[PDB]
Amino acid sequence: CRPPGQRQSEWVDLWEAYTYQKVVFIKEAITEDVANNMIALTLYLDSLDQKRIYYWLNVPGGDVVPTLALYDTMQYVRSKTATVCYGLCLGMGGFLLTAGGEKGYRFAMPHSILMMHHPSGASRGQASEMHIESRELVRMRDYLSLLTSNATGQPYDRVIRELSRNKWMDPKQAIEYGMIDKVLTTP
Amino acid sequence: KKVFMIINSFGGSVGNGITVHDALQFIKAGSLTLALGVAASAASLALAGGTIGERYVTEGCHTMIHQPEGGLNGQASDIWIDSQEIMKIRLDVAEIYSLSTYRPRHKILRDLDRDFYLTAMETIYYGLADEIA
Amino acid sequence: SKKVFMIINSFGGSVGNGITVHDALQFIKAGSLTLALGVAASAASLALAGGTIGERYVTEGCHTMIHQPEGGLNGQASDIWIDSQEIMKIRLDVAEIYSLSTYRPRHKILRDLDRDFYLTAMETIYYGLADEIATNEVMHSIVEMTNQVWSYHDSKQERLLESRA
Amino acid sequence: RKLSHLRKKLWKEAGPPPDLATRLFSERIMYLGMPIDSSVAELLTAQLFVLVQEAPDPIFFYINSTGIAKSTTKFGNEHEAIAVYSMMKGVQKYCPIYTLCVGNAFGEAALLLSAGSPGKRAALRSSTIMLRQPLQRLGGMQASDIDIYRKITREKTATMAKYLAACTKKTEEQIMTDFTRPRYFNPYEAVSYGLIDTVLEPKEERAVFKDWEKMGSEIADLGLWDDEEQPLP
Amino acid sequence: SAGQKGHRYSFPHAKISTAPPVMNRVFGQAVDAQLQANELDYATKYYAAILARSTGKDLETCQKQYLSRKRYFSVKEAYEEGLVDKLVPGFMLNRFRKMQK
Amino acid sequence: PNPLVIERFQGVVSQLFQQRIVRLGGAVDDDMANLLVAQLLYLDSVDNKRDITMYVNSPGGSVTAGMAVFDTMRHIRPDVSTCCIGLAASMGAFILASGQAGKRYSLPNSRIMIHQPLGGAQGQATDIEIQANEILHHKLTLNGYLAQFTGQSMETITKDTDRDFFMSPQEAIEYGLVDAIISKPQMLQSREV
Amino acid sequence: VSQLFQQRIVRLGGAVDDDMANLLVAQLLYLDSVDNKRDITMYVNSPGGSVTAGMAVFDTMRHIRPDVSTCCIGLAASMGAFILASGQAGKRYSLPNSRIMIHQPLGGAQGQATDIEIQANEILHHKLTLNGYLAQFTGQSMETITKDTDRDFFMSPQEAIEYGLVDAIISK
Amino acid sequence: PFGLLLRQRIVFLGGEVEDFGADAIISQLLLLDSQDPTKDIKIFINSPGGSVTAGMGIYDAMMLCRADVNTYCFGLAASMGAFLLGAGKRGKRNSMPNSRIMIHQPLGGASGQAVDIEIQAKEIMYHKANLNRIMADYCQQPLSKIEEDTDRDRYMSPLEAKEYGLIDHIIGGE
Amino acid sequence: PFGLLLRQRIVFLGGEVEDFGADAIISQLLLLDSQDPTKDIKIFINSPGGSVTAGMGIYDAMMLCRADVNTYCFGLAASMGAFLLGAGKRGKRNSMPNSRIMIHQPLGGASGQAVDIEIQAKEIMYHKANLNRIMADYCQQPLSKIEEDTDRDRYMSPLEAKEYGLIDHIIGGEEAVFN
Repeated sequence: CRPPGQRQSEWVDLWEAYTYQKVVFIKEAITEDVANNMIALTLYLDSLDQKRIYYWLNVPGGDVVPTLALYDTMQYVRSKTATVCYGLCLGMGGFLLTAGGEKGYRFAMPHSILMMHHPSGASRGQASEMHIESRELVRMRDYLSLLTSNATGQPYDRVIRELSRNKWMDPKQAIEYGMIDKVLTTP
Repeated sequence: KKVFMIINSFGGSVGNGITVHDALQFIKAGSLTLALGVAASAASLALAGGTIGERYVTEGCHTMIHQPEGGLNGQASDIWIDSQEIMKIRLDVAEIYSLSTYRPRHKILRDLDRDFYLTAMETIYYGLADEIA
Repeated sequence: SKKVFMIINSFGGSVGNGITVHDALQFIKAGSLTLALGVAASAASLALAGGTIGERYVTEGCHTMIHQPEGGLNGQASDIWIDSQEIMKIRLDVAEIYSLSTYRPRHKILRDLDRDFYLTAMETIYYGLADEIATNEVMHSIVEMTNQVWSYHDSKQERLLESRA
Repeated sequence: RKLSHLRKKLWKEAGPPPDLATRLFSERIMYLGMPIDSSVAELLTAQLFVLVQEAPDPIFFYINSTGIAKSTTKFGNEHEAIAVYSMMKGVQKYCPIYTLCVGNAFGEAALLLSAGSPGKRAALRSSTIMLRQPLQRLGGMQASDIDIYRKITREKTATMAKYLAACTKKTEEQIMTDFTRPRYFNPYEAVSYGLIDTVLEPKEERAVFKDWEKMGSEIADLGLWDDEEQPLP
Repeated sequence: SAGQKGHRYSFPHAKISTAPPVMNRVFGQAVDAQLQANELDYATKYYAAILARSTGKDLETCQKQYLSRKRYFSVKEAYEEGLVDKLVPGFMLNRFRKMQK
Repeated sequence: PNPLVIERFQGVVSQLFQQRIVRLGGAVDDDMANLLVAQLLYLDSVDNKRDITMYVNSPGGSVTAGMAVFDTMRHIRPDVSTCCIGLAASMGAFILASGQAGKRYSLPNSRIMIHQPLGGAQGQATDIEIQANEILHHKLTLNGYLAQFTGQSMETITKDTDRDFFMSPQEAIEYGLVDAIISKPQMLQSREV
Repeated sequence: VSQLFQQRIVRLGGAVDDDMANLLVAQLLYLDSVDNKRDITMYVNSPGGSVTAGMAVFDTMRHIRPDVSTCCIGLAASMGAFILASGQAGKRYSLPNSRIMIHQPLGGAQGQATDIEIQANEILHHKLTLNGYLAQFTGQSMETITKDTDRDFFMSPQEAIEYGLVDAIISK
Repeated sequence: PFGLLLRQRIVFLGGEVEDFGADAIISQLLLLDSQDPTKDIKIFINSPGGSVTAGMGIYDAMMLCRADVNTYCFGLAASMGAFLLGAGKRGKRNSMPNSRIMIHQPLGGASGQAVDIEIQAKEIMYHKANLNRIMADYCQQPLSKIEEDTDRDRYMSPLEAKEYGLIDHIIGGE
Repeated sequence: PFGLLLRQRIVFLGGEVEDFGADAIISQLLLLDSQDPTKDIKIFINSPGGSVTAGMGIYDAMMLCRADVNTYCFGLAASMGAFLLGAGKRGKRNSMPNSRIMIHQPLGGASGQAVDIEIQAKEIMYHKANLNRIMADYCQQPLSKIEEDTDRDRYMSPLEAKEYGLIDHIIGGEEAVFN
């Protein structure tokens, strides 16, 4: 998916060409690097003007802190946000799918595969260090569960019990569960 | 005006084949899909994703069809959950093949079981392709 | 004008390279303002000492380091001796530089080289590696100096962009 | 003079360029979003010199940094943060620098969070501002280094305390007593301490209360030895 | 050394050194090593020729002084032997400039 | 890691073996379990009445090797009394619970951990069906035997062992795994008024 | 080693570690259990070692009953040299061509300012203790010994005779 | 040489405590309990510590022995050799005058996610509570300063630790 | 088979000489001396070098032995085996007709602060002087010539060495000495 596609007058790269139209393709699992690039892109796109930012996600997973940073940047910008799911949204990608446009602007392709699970993490040290890290990670689970529950409309206690293991969904299950809002078809 | 997809892919993850199949169906003007040499599973899905009536295979080309693969790791219940999704993937791939070949879905599931090879003419007859170059 | 600006924040580097950058700063006929930020190990300290006297600034939280080079030898007995002579002559070279940049006795400078010696901003002025502590008002003056020196090129660029636009 | 020529640079030079870094530098936005290191410090100094030279117009500084590195990976030095901080303090009298914390700001970046022009210094309500335990995960020295090492680490730790009191208007004794364990503030606690001037609440809030999880059942009967059920929420 | 006479520059703390040529490890009979010795002796006589033309000395002398063992030259020792001729033009030290100010 | 220190250890192990004390150390795997089964079968052969004692100190191990050891324990004539020293995690716990009813002891500060089997599965989709079904069968068998031993219901064990369940030995007496704690009386320190 | 061991010979060979120190300590304790009077001799050939293991060996040597005569063969370097210097007075021998080195302790540290400062002052503690013991063993003052241990001090066996580390040479 | 001491009832707890070494020591202590329920068992300690699981197992074995258990410290007893050094009988804990004793709080391993990390943090809080309790029991010290000193790794000379309470005698009085 | 030869007062020093190898040989020579003081020892040297420290340890052991210690080089004796072979009793050093004898200086290095570099250069220079001084005494050749020769990388046949003063007899009667 490299070839620069022609723009208004010149040859510009495919992903830069997309962002010229506010479209932000996220295609890699969210590591520090991709998250920083997408946070920067979101901030600059909101800088140009305020129309709307569509995020097309193919995320197969990712790390928790960078994903929450990207979420907070999406919420901070003036322009609204819509998230479409081309391919699949797993874990923190399935959390980003519930990060933009609560009012009926989450779409998914018909065979997109959706998955949510409680955020992972790992850290060791002293005893007290493990206390501090464990308390922080429990705070993180609770925050992401509050966000998931207020995004989908499911009870907080239900979400806690559901996401402890992996949770997989077809787009029909995702509409019925409240994860997304519409499924893209030929139109 | 019609996406003309030349296919020559010895392999790939089946989920990516599904994703490319969905991307193909997304655009409304038809898609031509010409396979050269080989079209394995992730590309066999792409080949079956072209416009019925406009999917071509070459005399030398061979089509691979197989069930998805996966590695799992974790507790017993994690393994159970992950097995359930791989089964969902295999069922979806059988459904896509059924839509393109108009053949019993259970029969297509039986044929997916192990690695399945089709010559160009068997690709035509099965239904993944329509004509020979 | 054309007085070079070196911005120095470097925790290491071979001593010979610091000597090279020092001499390079030396043969430039106009001035040379060297500003050290945060740190300057042996190589970067030699770079800092090489600025024009009156324009070697060091920031309050900057820590320079006088020490002798760290080496390693591999070869025959004559190779060991000749290469240790390399390293000792390099130590005397650095002592010469630090005297002709600080006015300290070369004996004391050689002792400071013997055991790695860190210096903070005030003491770095005291020995003679830098002239002024770069406090906030000094830093303001430095960015003003950059403003004035860059503004000639800026005006050239102004007129060119006026033509093109 | 130079306002119309920032305009002209936009017209001819700074509109076409593809790199997101170039577009951001055109928008006077400096995104510190990576363990701050030597390369990062030199880049930020170059950007900030050129941004001064463009105009006395303001600068936006977004900070999503995990300190000089993560505690599970090799650290750098504390001198990169001091270099960037001194550059920012020198710049500020001639150019406003809004400093905004998206995500996280651990330790060193916290200084870079607090070094924005007073009254223009903000963090998102969902951020964390960590004054973490001091410091240096580099452990590759010997005993022949001990005589220098103390006179470095204090030399670094105390330097930070000073700079932090020049950003929070506090007593360095408090900052020294607070270093001893990583103390990470909420945005409101940060404004109380002085690290930031405002807190950026979102336009809309999503997360609600979860206190409906509390049980509230009666105290256990004195004649009911509870079993060993160790549950999870 | 092979620059123009009168126009070879150095920084006042440049380190110059001349060593015999060195081959890299190859395997074989006594004949292969003899061939390498012949090649290395062509190289040594080549360098000795250039150094004789540059430093203005006897050819075998230049072979003995420089190429016979790995020897180091400061800038002054190198100038003494004709290796270099001058410092770079305009080289003026900092405190020297200060005291001429 | 020292072959000579390993030789000291095997000397101590053999001197123990002469006292019908068998050792379950380290992760349960094929070879250690075959050795342990050979030891149990021989100690069965020598005498059909004297009790065997099985010291247990393991952070885990495969389920099939552990079940080989478990069936060998339950097949032989002598009553095998299991005793946990250090930690019995997830197959040391199962072996410790499986010891002769009434003779499952543990030291006061030991640690007993139970959780559902860990494992893996790779291959095509149908092979993953097979392997997931087998892991689930291991979980069902372990939970059934734990419910049978500990005196609880299969539901309680299924829900406790779902994640890593850690227990002190007094806690395991109350729960059901261990049957006594081996400690000697300690002089009662007298405090003030 | 056993062939030497029955000869009441304890070999401190190679750079010391905790495993080597454990082996030395076990040998010394067993040999003291066998015979509390008849002497133990101990060949020293080591370029260094951890300070704690050397301290363990030195204390085990000190408090057992037989005198542990130390004979240097080859080399003794700054931690094997301290052990060599700690043999029973009048019974610290050297071979005529062996070399003796003394130099300061070594070791790294990592952690917070507090933890690595603690490692720093424990290294200072090692340095103080070693200098005090060396002053006890040679007869030179704290100042000369501290200067000597400060920088790599290579010495010949004879110099060590008049500098107190050794008692005699085996030219006999 | 070790076996020739194992007939004189001496156990070397040298080197880092790990699963194999601790298992060996537990086995030796079972054996020595078997041989004579009365004669003294001496344990020599030289270690930067190790696992708290294995160390607690050794502690349990030491307090299972119906015989007396002496502990001697050679050089380094750190964070689990200190714990097992103080575990000898009251009145029979010794160290070399130049031995270093350092007290510390346990450390844990890593498997999984936030629920699993919860599980492990509960483990290690329990372990820290238990170590503090037992250590403040045989040192005859309040839990306050044991919690205070364990959390800061500080090496201690034998006279200093003897004033603390870990050891009863120093071999030489030095 | 080495047990029978050790009973016959024959000690083998073969292969690279190292610290532990030295300690073993030192012990064998001390045992052979303390058992029997009047019967000669034979040490066979086939060694491509060694450590100067370990080599001087073995040399001290050889010079302590009351029982005259002959040496019999076979194959190689390279720069540290050759010194030990030259340290047998005068008149009782032997070599095979086609052994190769090498005399040469040691290597070395240093690193970090060049204080240790100068100390290592001083120690390598000590090794040079020490070895050469005793080599000159037993070769019965001027110390200047020995210092010059110990520099030059070169093998020699036992005929050349027998002329040079190192060895004293060639086992084979110089009938199989090939160049």
